[PDB]
Amino acid sequence: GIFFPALEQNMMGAVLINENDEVMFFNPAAEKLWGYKREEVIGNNIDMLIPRDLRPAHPEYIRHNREGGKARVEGMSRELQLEKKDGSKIWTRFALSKVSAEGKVYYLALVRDAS
Amino acid sequence: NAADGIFFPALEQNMMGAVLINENDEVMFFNPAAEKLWGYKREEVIGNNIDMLIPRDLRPAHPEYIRHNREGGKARVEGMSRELQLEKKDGSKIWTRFALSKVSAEGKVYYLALVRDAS
Ligand code: HEM
Ligand code: HEM
Repeated sequence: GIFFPALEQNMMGAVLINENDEVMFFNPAAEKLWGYKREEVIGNNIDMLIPRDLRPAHPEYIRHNREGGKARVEGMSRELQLEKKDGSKIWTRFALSKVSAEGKVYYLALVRDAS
Repeated sequence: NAADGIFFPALEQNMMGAVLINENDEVMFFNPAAEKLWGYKREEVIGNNIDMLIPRDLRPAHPEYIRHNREGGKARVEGMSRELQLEKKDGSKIWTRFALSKVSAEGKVYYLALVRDAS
């Protein structure tokens, strides 16, 4: 269809995760933001895409959002610091969305450069 | 068909509005997030031209913006992200944040504008 090509060729990065926080999607816009190729990210946990200073705390924020039930995600509204592979940091804007797909809970983070 | 997958429900249940148009400038997609931004139902937008979602003061210039990008090619390069004044159905105006993209599929050209509230 036109839905896979739309997110794949989106100017905004697109990081979909499944029920176990495993990255199932990582388009070329997200490859330039994070400095990771899609081969390095797919299958592994979300941990790598989270900054190292926020690594310990972030898994509890995802788990709490799943048990809540709420459709609309109110978190990650203002500018946040994305960390790349090489360690350098750029400012960004996340548009996080809960996605009821395949009888499970997902999360799509649409990211852009807000430098 | 597409609702059984993961990519349709990603854009359909996205917090950002999602307006897709095909090669003939006809809106083939209009999720519930875009229904609240524009004040239009999905039935009022699907099948109709793109100029209905453009503000009336920007209607003279917008058909020539789309036409130029189609003739350009440029080995494909999405476009841009900026803040644009959206005009609703009732006539009121809110400021937003578009994120226009260019998506080649089946040898045709489409455009997905991801919108959110910037007020
Ligand atoms: C640049 C990398 C990221 C950073 C720095 C980051 C940072 C944060 C922070 C600080 C919070 C807690 C604060 C708040 O409510 O805003 C949060 C919440 C959350 N994040 Fe992340 N995040 C990143 C990437 C992601 C990705 C890729 C996903 C999944 C696609 C994700 C999913 C979530 C979820 C589900 C919450 C819970 C929000 C809520 O309870 O409403 N994050 N993030
Ligand atoms: C709130 C309604 C909209 C407004 C006010 C608006 C405004 C504009 C403006 C001002 C430009 C010129 C580019 C610039 O000066 O930055 C433009 C270009 C363009 N617009 Fe719209 N737009 C709207 C909705 C849409 C939608 C929904 C689509 C299709 C999904 C679309 C497709 C395009 C395309 C393909 C271009 C050419 C980009 C370029 O090469 O400059 N517009 N629009």
